[PDB]
Amino acid sequence: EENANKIILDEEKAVIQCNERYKTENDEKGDEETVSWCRKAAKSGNAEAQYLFGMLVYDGRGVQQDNCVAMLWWMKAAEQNHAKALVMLGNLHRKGQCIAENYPKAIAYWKRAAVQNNVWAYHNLGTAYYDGIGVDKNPHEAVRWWKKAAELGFPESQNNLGALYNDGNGVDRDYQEAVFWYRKSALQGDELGQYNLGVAYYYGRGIKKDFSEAVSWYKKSAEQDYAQAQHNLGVTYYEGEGIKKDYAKAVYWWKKAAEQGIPQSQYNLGIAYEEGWGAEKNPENAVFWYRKAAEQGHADAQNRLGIAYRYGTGVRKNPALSVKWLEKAAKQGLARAQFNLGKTFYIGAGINKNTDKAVYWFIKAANQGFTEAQAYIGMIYFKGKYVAKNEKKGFYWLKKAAEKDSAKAQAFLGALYIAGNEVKPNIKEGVALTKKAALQGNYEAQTLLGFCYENGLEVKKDLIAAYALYLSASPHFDFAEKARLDLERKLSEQEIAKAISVNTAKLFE
Amino acid sequence: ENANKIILDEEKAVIQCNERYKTENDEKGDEETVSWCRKAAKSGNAEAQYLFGMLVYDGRGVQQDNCVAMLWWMKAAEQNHAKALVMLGNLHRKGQCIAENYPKAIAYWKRAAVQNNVWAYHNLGTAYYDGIGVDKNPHEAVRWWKKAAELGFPESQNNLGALYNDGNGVDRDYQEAVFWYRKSALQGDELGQYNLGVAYYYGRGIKKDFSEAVSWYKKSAEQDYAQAQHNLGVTYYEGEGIKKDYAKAVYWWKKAAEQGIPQSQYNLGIAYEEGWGAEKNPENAVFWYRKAAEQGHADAQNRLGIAYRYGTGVRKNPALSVKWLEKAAKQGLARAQFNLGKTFYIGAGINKNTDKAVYWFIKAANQGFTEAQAYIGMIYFKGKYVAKNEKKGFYWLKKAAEKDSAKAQAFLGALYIAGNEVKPNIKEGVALTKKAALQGNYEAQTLLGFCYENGLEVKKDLIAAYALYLSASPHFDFAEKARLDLERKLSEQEIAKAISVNTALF
Repeated sequence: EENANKIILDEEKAVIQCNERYKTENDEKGDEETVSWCRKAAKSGNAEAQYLFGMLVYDGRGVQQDNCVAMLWWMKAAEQNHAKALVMLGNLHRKGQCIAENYPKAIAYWKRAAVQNNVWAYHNLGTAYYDGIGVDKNPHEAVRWWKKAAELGFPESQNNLGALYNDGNGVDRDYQEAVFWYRKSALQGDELGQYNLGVAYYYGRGIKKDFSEAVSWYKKSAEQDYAQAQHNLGVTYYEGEGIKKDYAKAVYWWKKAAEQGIPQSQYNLGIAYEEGWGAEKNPENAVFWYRKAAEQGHADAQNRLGIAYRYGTGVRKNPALSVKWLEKAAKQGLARAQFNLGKTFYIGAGINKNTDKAVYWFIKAANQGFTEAQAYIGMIYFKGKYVAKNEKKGFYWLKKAAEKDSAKAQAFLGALYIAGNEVKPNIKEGVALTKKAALQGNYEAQTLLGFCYENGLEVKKDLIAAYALYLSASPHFDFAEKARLDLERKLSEQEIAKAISVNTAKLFE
Repeated sequence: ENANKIILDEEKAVIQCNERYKTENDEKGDEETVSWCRKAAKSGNAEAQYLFGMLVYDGRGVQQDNCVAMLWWMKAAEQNHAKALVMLGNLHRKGQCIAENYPKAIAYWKRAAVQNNVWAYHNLGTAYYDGIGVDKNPHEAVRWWKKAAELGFPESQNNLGALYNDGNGVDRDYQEAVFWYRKSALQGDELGQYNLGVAYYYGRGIKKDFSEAVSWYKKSAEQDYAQAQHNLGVTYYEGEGIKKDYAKAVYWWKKAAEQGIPQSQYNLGIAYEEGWGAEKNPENAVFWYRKAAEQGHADAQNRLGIAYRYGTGVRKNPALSVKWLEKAAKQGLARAQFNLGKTFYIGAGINKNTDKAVYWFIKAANQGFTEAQAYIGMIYFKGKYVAKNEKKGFYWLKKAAEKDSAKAQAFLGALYIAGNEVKPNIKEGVALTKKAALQGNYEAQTLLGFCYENGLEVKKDLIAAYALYLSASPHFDFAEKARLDLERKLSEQEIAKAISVNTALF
């Protein structure tokens, strides 16, 4: 109190203690002593200790949290031109803490710290000019400030420059400039810089495409628990891009990415369960992750969830919920959901049949090139029952679907060519289309091919081959069963014995 | 064999073909007209060869065939039949029977033009205006179209009228347009009757006269011309040249909307929403709004955007609201630029975007939209989302108040009364506070009540403080707490006296 050297020793001691105890990963008991020493050192006038003691009070570390007490000591340090304290005052005005919200004063504090070459001041001013925070938005001015912090190595400013030159939202897109700053961020261990550098290698933006290098940076970022890097690393394993294909490592990383809420990771993880790719087959686990992604707007997940309600796989069968999820994806423009919703209305299973909505959605999906939608809309146009009859449009869509090996379109085009009734006879191409559809398991085509062998249509008449084909399709097509019983009346026991034992493989060649 | 029988058979066939061609018969008399015209065409009659060729071309009483028609038009053309030459030119122009051949088409029309045929004149005019077989030349098109117009051809009179009305290829001359359009309108042509009414409605090339405009609009609309149906509806809607009749306006706008006139569809939608000329129907208004919006109508796009914001006539959807408001803001509609700016500024349903909000406010304010001038003035003054500029902020805040904006007057008066962020000017501030309080602004009525409760500038009338806070209590939370606080210190006599005083305290 009165001894001058005692005063010198006490304050110099409190400053040494505050700086040393602040750096320690301390417990709740050691944090109270840290506050005790920094209080004495802040009271003595040491600017750095006033900044540290204000930080403790702001974070509630070892002392009751108080935004206004923190501002008091940051003000005393700022009065000594403490650069970090000045940044902290700007944040309080920017966030409206203790004092009222005041963006112009936040900018003024940050600019005062920028005179001292503080990288937080540089960064926050770059953010302010990019988002229009108390200043007119000027992305080029944002780059000026962000470059100042980036050249001093601040990774957050480097990632902002990398993203800006990557999107082109404010300045011209420059992939190579983006790679420059993203690499500098990655070389310092920043997960967001490492992820974006891997994206650069993966797509070849600003650098030569290299999957092996993308895996290298994806993995360093994924091991820091960055969700989007865990997803892309899972994709490189699934596709075998830059690394050996490993469905288990894909599911390993998709699980961590799905847990953090990445919708594509959840959808991919659901496929892994439904199919058994990299995980044990499980319908409930698949629907669990499909729902997680469908609730975020993932169209493919909404469609898979809508199908799971249609047949009750992994969940209770619910035609009402199936239409709700199929429609959300169909309205998003997913062609395969537009077809499934159209087929649901066209068949009328679990809900009322509605051919107007069926034709409406079949046309939407056919126009996007969905093969099975083109087969349905081709026969609707050709029949002309629920729509005006149009043979040109019918054959247009039927041939387009048959071009992509549509088993349904092939079987019907073959039936038309073989009958030669509603169209000109084209038996040779008709039997060929019939054989192609029969190989894909279509038993209507098998019955039609058996009809050709029974009556010598293009093929040489062979009742043995006809019975064998009718027998194969008998459990699935009612005409095949009736045609098999009729042939059984006309064939001898020896012929029945050969026909039953016939391998029908040669009949489809 | 018999010479007198041959002459009498030819003359009877010629007479029959001419008389049976004028008559509009059915399938019974049609297949009998071709029999008499074939007999007269086989005899060598040039006119009957042309008529029989037309019968085969149209397929009236015989099988339709382009080549058989050309056949008899050639026999007629060898006799220099005018119309038959025009028909031979059209076949080569269109590529019927023979291959497409623009030069031969021009050559046939020019041969028919030598004999002063209006169709040859008109088609040669169209040929020079479209560049069909000849180099494009509007002046040469006017030459041919005039020759057919001097002979009374309506379609040539309309083309000249439209050219001189639009100044496309010649100097725009509204008088010259009216000159040709009148010749067309007097013959009963629906297009000439419409444009003559347009001239009377706007005073272009003729003295403005709404009663004549209605007269010609009605004659063109009765022939189902869609654009005349719209303008005739406007005259009924505005009472210009005829007694105002909203129901008669909606009547013609329905016919014009079904034909696809965007403005008719828009006006019809307003009728269904507001109830002028029809019973109110919210869903039917949105139907016609969308119909006009799809065709690029700016006001319809803005109307459909507002309807999508508040769900008025359709399911509420902020995403689609931003789409339709944006398409109208792109077209420079100042009202939609403000609505899109306010949508981005509030962030209700979509993401708040102050950058786009400021961008559209500046754009709408430069067109004189006072509401946008008020929003941008408070933005340049607050200095939160832009750099603070009080000089620019007061420039827009005054213009809004100088044109009676309740938004600006309530805030600009709040600054003058407080005297905190600006020098105290409370005398003029109370005057601005009264004006905005007149127009339902519960905020200005609240700040004016603040001057009465605390005795700020105005004579301290605490009873009037309850009367001003009363109207705003169920609407503004502060005025509700301001009317609740004054209620704790007022007696029942002063409560009953305050809830009845005429606030128009202004």
